[PDB]
Amino acid sequence: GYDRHITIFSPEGRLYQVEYAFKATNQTNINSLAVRGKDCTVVISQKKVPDKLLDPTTVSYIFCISRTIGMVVNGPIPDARNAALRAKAEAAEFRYKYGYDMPCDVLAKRMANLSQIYTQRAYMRPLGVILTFVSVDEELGPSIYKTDPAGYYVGYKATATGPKQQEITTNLENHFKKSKIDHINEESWEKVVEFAITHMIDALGTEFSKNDLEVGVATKDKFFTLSAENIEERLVAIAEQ
Amino acid sequence: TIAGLVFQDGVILGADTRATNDSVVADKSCEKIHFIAPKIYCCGAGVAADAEAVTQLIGSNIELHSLYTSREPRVVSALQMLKQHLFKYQGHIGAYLIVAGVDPTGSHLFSIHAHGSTDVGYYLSLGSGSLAAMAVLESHWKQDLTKEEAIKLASDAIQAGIWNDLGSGSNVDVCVMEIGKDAEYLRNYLTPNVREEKQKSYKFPRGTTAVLKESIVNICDIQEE
Amino acid sequence: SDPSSINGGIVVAMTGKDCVAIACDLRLGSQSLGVSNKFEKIFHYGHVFLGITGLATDVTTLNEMFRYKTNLYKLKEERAIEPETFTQLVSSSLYERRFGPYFVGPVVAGINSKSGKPFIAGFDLIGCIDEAKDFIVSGTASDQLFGMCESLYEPNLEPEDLFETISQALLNAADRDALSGWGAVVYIIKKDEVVKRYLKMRQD
Amino acid sequence: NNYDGDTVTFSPTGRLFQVEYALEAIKQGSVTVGLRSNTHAVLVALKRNADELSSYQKKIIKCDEHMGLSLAGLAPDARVLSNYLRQQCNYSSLVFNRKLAVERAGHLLCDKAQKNTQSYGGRPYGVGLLIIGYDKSGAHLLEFQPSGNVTELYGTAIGARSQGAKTYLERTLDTFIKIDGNPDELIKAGVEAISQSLRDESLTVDNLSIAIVGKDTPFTIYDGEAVAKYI
Amino acid sequence: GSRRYDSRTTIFSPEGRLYQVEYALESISHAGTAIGIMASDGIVLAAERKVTSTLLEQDTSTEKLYKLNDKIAVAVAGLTADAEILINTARIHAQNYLKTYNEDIPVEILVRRLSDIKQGYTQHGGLRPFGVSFIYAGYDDRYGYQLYTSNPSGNYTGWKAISVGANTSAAQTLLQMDYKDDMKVDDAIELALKTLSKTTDSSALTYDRLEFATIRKGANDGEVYQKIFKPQEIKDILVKTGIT
Amino acid sequence: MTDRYSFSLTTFSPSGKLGQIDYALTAVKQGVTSLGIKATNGVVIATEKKSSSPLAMSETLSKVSLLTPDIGAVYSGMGPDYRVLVDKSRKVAHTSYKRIYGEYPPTKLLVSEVAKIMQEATQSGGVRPFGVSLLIAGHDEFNGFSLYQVDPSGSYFPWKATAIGKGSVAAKTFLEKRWNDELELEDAIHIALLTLKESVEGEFNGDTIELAIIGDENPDLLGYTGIPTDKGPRFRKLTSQEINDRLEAL
Amino acid sequence: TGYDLSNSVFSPDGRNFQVEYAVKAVENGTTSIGIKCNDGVVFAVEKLITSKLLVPQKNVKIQVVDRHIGCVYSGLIPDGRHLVNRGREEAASFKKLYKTPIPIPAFADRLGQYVQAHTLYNSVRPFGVSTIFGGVDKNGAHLYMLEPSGSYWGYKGAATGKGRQSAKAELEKLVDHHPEGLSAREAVKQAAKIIYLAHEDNKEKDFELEISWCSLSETNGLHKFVKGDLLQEAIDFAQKEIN
Amino acid sequence: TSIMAVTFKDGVILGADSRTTTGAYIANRVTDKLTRVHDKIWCCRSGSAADTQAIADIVQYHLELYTSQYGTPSTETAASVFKELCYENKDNLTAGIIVAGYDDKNKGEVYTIPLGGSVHKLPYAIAGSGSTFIYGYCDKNFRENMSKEETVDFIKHSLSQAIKWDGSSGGVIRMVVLTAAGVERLIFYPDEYEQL
Ligand SMILES: *C(=O)[C@H]1NC[C@@](C)(O)[C@](O)([C@H](CC2CCCCC2)NC(=O)[C@H](Cc2ccc(OC)cc2)NC(=O)[C@H](CCO)NC(=O)CN2CCOCC2)O[C@@H]1C
Ligand SMILES: [Cl-]
Ligand SMILES: [Cl-]
Ligand SMILES: [Mg+2]
Ligand SMILES: [Mg+2]
Ligand SMILES: [Mg+2]
Ligand SMILES: [Mg+2]
Repeated sequence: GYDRHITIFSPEGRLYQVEYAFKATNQTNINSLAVRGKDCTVVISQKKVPDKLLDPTTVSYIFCISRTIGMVVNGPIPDARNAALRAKAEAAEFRYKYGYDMPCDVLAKRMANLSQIYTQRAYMRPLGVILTFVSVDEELGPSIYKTDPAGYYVGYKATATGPKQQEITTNLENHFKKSKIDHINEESWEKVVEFAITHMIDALGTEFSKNDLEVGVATKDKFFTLSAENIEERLVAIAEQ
Repeated sequence: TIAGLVFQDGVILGADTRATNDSVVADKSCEKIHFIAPKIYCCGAGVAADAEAVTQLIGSNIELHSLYTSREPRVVSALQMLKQHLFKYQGHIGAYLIVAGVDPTGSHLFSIHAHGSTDVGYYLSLGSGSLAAMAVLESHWKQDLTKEEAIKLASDAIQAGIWNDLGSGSNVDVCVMEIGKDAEYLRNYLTPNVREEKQKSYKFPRGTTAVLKESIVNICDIQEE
Repeated sequence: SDPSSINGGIVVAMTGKDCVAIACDLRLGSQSLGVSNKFEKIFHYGHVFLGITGLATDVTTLNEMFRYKTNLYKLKEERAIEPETFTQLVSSSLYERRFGPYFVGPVVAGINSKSGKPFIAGFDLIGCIDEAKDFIVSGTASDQLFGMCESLYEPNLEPEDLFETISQALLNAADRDALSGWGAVVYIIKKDEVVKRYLKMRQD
Repeated sequence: NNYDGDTVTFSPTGRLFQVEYALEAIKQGSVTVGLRSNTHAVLVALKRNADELSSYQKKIIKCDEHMGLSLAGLAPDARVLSNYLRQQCNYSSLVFNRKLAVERAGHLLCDKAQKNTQSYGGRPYGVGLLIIGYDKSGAHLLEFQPSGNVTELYGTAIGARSQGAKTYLERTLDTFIKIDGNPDELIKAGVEAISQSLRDESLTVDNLSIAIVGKDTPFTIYDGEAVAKYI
Repeated sequence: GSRRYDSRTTIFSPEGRLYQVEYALESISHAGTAIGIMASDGIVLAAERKVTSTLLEQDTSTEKLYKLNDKIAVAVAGLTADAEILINTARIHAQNYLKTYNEDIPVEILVRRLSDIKQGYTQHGGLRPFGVSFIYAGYDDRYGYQLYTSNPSGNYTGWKAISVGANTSAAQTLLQMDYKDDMKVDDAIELALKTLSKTTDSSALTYDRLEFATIRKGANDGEVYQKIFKPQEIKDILVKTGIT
Repeated sequence: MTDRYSFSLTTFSPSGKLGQIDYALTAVKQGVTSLGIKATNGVVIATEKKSSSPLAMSETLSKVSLLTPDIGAVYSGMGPDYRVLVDKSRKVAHTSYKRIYGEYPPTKLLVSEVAKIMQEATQSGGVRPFGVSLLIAGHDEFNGFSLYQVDPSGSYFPWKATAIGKGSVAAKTFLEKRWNDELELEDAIHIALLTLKESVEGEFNGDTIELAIIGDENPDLLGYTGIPTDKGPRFRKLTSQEINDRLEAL
Repeated sequence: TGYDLSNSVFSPDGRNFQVEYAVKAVENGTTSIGIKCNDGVVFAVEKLITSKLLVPQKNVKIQVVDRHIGCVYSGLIPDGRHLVNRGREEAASFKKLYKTPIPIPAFADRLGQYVQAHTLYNSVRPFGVSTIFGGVDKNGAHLYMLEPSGSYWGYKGAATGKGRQSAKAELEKLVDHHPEGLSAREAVKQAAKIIYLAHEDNKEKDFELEISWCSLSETNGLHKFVKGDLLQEAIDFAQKEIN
Repeated sequence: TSIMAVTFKDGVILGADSRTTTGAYIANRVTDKLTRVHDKIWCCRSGSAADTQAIADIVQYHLELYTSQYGTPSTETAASVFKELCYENKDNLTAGIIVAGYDDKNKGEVYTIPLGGSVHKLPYAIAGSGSTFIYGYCDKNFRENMSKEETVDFIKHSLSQAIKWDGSSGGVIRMVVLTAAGVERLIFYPDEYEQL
């Protein structure tokens, strides 16, 4: 069964190495959630520090790709970091060649074209990661574009990745059935972060301390991550209402 | 003689229609305002093939890029790609270019030199007629020109070129790129140089020319049974 | 030393009413020495005519190059190339040698077999297209051809009138050039007919 | 088993069998011994012949005027690595006008072996080396194994029945380390050592190869009648 | 390394056969039959289309009969995409010969070069051979009218009449029975159709199932004409011979 | 990169089958239904937008792609394989044609270049075939309207109408009943929409259906005036609304 | 099965078995540790004395990158020398262009990306080492550890090789009993203790203690080996604690 | 061209005239010669316009990729990349670049990269054809730890003398102020500076 060792077709028409790469995605046992405001895009991800020897400040699956673009990974860190460096390089090269900031959705297409090549080139193994790219695009506005080992990408109103994605997915699908709109109707990112955390607590049925969470916010003309203290500020606000 | 200037809600390009070989006129009706994208145009001066080839190359790539990114192409993109390509060839592609257009960022006007230098401006002229044109533009350009004003000033800048510069002549081509409108290309916008009726007809009495031999040429594929 | 004036030669192309004409001299020399009085500069691929003046080794090379490309074109497209399309192929092909050019002055003539529209063009040695409505000139007596054409020419000449005009353009321009003449050829081209005439000119 | 087809494959216990089989060619190779004092370093080598018509395989190569090795295993591999060391000694001289440190020779050999143990197509080197040298920090003896592992020792032995000599040196450590400014007594101590690794055959005149280097001694090889003194 | 996954497309069997050539020949055995017949005054190419559908656009369709220049055509049997790669090579090689010598390439020189490309893929490179067999129909002024065949091995031979694809055994017996040397194009047309009409695995042989072509020195004033028959003309020659 | 895979990964098996082409054609079958119908005065290509999540914005994923102003593509099989074939197909229309002749390639020749790209993925070292069948509809001055099918092998065929993927056997029978040589483009969009309802389980509206045409020239879509010979793209993606209008009269 | 015969192949679980096997080569190695102190980092390592014939203090294991970075590793020693060689190229090239000495995070990813590249292809073998490294940059002290997968995180303390479980247990106590931080001269002593303690797992052969350190106050933020009086003071402290 | 940068108490100020010339013809009279390679690292350009644009572009690319990976690069690091390009392509470049930027650690810093592709860290720097006329003036009048208003005056006076005597300089005097406060662009027209 060498049709199961490299990226050639099984008799069924399947690429098993692509399928097994999707399963590496979940190895970290971390759940990620992205939602859009009017003005912003918020990505939350679980942060587990099991070892008391680890420097918790160095444990992250959220990457600042460019000034505009943030990227959360669901997968093992080495494949995550491989993809981060590449996206960063491709983003800076785009700006040099074409005289404008690489849009979130074009980066995602570029990174998904690279992924597709690893599913047709036998010498290259697919990355075991799902890349969630977020910006406030100067044309399309708040944006979420996700990439997988198959070389598939699509735009999202909101999305979730990880072991317990389906629970988070149906929670958000239920909310967008009530509001009937494409985004969280909220002026301040501070209240779209609060929303995202609140709907992750409901869906996963778990509470969160400042250290159990990792947040990314994309406003117009910058992407940034929240410190532990900034999250705590958010947690307080959810509790007091 | 090529020029461009900005007005209230857009940018305009002007060019003469003369091509020279040493001191003779090779062409009296050539188009110096080249298409890059639907709403991005490029005036060409310098080596004619070089200006024609570099605008077609970048215009081809801008189309592939527009398709790839599913976006209207930007002027700063055409600017960067022309300028990086001219720079690579160290002047040997002897193209002098005025780039203008509308994109989602607004309206833009840039000049590009053969060695790969770019300039930003509200009014620009290039080529042998550029000093004639720049004198008119420096006399009459103000902020918030209307379109009727803009087209008058641009066409006056090219006329300065036509009359006063031997390198420039024949007709005025113009291209208007207003925000939220279709760019309009106005080839032979002015025709101020129509050859006067000849004194005589030089049409010869038939048989005037001595002919040694005749023959039919076979241009069809396969004469068949 | 100047490649464009070692061998000599001229080509002139004119449009008429539902016709085009292309004509050339027959001289090939090594400067002052005349060598061949049979060197034709007008070639055709299907119904598209190409005259070429300049360095004779490039005249021959480019003909062999455009027979090759137009043959393949026809085998894939399943149709003869048209004058508009062939003109672009010539320009492409000249500009691809930008920094090592062929030393030629090409001239395309023909009628679009679909539209029936007469078409001529000329080129600099690096592919800049001049698409004239009236006439194109090329070669060592180009100045002399410009003068003759710009005076003699008038639009919408019948086939047998345009023959007389174009012949008189070439013959009188060749006679004021040391490196052109020695005989000449004129192609009268109609949509489904093509006459070729050898002109009796002075042999100096 | 299924993990011995090439040098790019790890075994389930974290082993490189291709390397371990290269290591094995060393054990099948004829014994050689190295040892040093503060003043001199000595190679003694038991050379092997095919039969009684044949010559004895040379086991000692000179690398520069202050450094050379003895080989056990594939000779052609020893040639490649000795050629490489010759060039590294030679580069140091020509560019920096500087005698290559024996510890730096060790590191260069360790990194050349290692490339063959991680990259497909290539094979490990099938040979072990004992490098001796005198440099700016006195007397040195290295042991090279083709895994890449290189070790600075007072004394060692490699090849068939090398465990004999190595135990002798392990006992004599306090005695032979003090043999300063007496090359003949240091060579004796090595000849005696290599004897512990003999069975049936005994040291003859065209059997025994010795090399020495030290304070005022260039690297020089004694064969044939030049080693009779020591039998 | 990657050695584990190499099929080794360019080795001998213990019997001294090239597996991949043989299995390609097996593939080509299942392809629609193509027949070539050479006469004194011309050459016939007939071929059977494999994919019958009522909704296939037939008049713009080419799977079997291609043109290499004005004097040389091929009929394909095998993977059409593989044949199209080789066809484009052959087209260029004839036009490099024309640019070098100022003469149309002799038929044999073109066929040897294609056949040399095919040979290449069987002896070096480790790629799969081209799953294609060609009948070559051509004219030149040295040998006149010529048929040749090539196959994945790179072997080529010349024939008075030949078949490739399905049922060549049956096809070759029927040709050998009815073919005579003093034969003419009109007869060779009738022989070619009759032979497909017998060997075909289809219930009946119809215009929508065929590609058909001729090479005649029966052009005006002793020239050479390649005629790729349009579907209507095939349906006419099917009535004329008496098969429909 | 130490790409040692210089040998074919597609080889003949003893039966004469090319395994990887067959398995790619199996991936095509499992793919959502797409179809093309050629009218006298245009061509229609149509597919279902099978949305992987209701949180996905299916507008951002186009299954129907413009290749040139006058040529359009749709597929059944692996989307990402289609996407890179679209990128390659657009570029080759420029590099091997537009930069030479100053016009866009005719439909057959652009098809021919895509075919070639896929034939290479079937024979080159260290690659699997493309897991897609394309339908390519175009216009060109001298051939008129055309519809082409391209298979993982490199093989292409001209069709009056066809379907590929999931229910293509049923869809192809449906079309064989309904097709004639006197269809107008509006008659072809009607038959396209009918045919595609048979293979669709769920919602059937303008938001779950992607339909495009090769029709008349759209000078209004051009973006610029003053060039009499550029008369505008013949390729047009129908809008969510335009589809729903035709579904009321269905 | 067969999933483990080729590097870069995913098993149906989503695992790369060759990388997991590389880890067994690492677990086989001698014990190495790192300790993050107030202003710097300390690296210690167990060196097994196979034979009396090994010259003391002469087979040095801890390798310096640039002037400010210390690297120690457990497992296949030549794999660790191959990585550091690459490290030295990365830090040179970075200094050449950007002038400043490479920051410890920048350096950590440079190794990270290289080790991860040796899991992407069947034509290469994964690295057979875990690497503990760190130094002092403009933002302060930094300690990292880099597994055969290319995985790496910041640590308060790190440990790998055969004595890792023992070391980690002892490192956690230090973290828990010194929240305000550990001084450089304190960490050196603790490093000696933790290597000795973790020498019960490798107890058959006797060993040689090797310590290095970078400290803003004690070495001017440069990497130095701990030699002479300071080394013996640490060895004596450790010898007193095991008794 | 006339260009300078001056360190003062609060940060640094970049100054330049606006004249671009093709011989004696003024090709552009409102040129912006102050170019951003990062938020608070700017350079002054002199030499071949093509050459220095191509260089500043590559440097902006490099510092943007730097920021993605390692965060905010020091002014020194921007100087080092300019130098690397200038020095290694010295046989094909006519570029004379002044680099000036603000950190909170280092505060205001000026580096000059003359035609050698050498690097020099200076309290102030003058360059361009117009700089020869104001060595005397600037050496006499420069002090360390000037206020913002003093440093605007020093540059306005200095570039004013440079413009008066250099035919290749002229137009408006553009400045860029670089402090913890951020990034303030200034412009001074002829009718102000000429009459100084
Ligand atoms: C306004 O200022 C106009 N002034 C007129 C003119 C002619 O200078 C020009 O720049 C015009 C640019 C246009 C012409 C129409 C097509 C688009 C470009 N240029 C020419 O007409 C150009 C002259 C020229 C020759 C040579 C050099 O560098 C040495 C610069 C300019 N003519 C050509 O290039 C002719 C065209 C033949 O029909 N051919 C040649 O010069 C052939 N040689 C080219 C150089 O290399 C050797 C071969 O328009 C501006 C805007
Ligand atoms: Cl891409
Ligand atoms: Cl500038
Ligand atoms: Mg692969
Ligand atoms: Mg004459
Ligand atoms: Mg004469
Ligand atoms: Mg001045």
